[PDB]
Amino acid sequence: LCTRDYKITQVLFPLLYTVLFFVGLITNGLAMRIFFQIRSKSNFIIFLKNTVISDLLMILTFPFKILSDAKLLRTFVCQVTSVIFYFTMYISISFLGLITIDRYQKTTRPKNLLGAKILSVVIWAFMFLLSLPNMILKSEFGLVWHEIVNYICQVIFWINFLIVIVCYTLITKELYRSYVRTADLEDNWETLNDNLKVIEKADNAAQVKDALTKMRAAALDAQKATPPKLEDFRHGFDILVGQIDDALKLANEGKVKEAQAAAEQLKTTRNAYIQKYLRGVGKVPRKKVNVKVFIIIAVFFICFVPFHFARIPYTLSVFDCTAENTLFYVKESTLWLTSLNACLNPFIYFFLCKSFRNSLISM
Ligand SMILES: CCCCOC(=O)N1CCN(C(=O)[C@H](CP(=O)(O)O)NC(=O)c2cc(N3CC[C@H](OC)C3)nc(-c3ccccc3)n2)CC1
Ligand SMILES: CC(C)CCC[C@@H](C)[C@H]1CC[C@H]2[C@@H]3CC=C4C[C@@H](O)CC[C@]4(C)[C@H]3CC[C@]12C
Repeated sequence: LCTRDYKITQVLFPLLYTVLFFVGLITNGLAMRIFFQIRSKSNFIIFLKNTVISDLLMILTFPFKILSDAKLLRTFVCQVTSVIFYFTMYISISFLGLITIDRYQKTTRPKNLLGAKILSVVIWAFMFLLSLPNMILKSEFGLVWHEIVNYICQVIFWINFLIVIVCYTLITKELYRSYVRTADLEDNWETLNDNLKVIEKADNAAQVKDALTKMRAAALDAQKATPPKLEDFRHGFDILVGQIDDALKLANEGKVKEAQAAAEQLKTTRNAYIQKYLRGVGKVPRKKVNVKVFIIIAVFFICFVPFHFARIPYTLSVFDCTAENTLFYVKESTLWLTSLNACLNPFIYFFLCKSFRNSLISM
């Protein structure tokens, strides 16, 4: 009824999948060799470990899709392996949500290794006995069971998608907050030093009065942003603000030359000592690695987001062959992106697991 370019149907796609199959077998190959030469000492390494599996279960369905699509009984093994694939994909999606959570929790931190394995087994089993009826199969109980599983699967995606949205939203708000705090504090000090130069090269009392005002404000801002350390990180600020206040008085009284020299006293060795110490106390770096953590949301968005997003228009809202062909391609390519996950998961192991990257540095 409807015809498409076999250059794309029987060639491009089978090759695209062939790429994925190899690229995916090698990376997940040496991955599994690394992962069972690492003791499972946390939630994370454990969820990662399950990912290696569901990835190899994914790769091992590619050939049957490759040979079928390139036109090489022959049709029932297609229904089974595709079930195994769909099983595989929603497992990947489930663990990715857990990995998200697990990673999000370690970014709100300066009983497990046993419940983690159990939750894993729940994941698999609940997918398996949801994948069983589809490959168990006239009897029209099953083609309404398709609307059952298809429904479950939408919920599985959307819940884990929400998880991802929330966790990365909380991680983004925190990393932003952390950035602005440090950016401002650096600003504070930079203003202090900048308005001293202004003072140094100033004529009137108005120039001195203004720069000192900015300095006073910046200093007090710095002090606010720098609570004392639990171990003279409060008395120091009193000295610096003191000098600034003194210089301000001199500048208000009219004596600009004295003002400038009172200002200059921040350049004494002791005052600069104090400054360097107060600058020191201020910087306390402890933020989650940027392009390292976001890899997950990335992989999730590349692989799983499109297949589900693209469905909602033309699942919730035609005879012509271009529209039915547009749909074929959209579905088929999004499903390719889905499969790409088995190749993008090794990246998560690399960019986020210390021990993994070590074996990978070696073997
Ligand atoms: C726990 C795991 C258990 C194992 O899982 C399974 O066994 N699953 C059964 C198959 N299932 C699907 O998700 C099926 C795949 P298939 O149809 O069987 O190949 N997709 C659809 O049923 C479907 C329908 C649809 N429409 C409904 C009419 C409308 O006509 C206008 C089109 N559109 C799209 C769509 C997709 C991507 C992009 C654009 C559109 N998909 C996944 C879960
Ligand atoms: C389908 C409708 C009713 C919305 C339901 C969404 C549920 C399933 C999602 C949305 C936001 C999610 C939460 C987002 C963040 C956290 C904090 C983390 O420390 C543990 C998981 C937890 C608590 C998630 C659990 C699942 C959650 C509550």
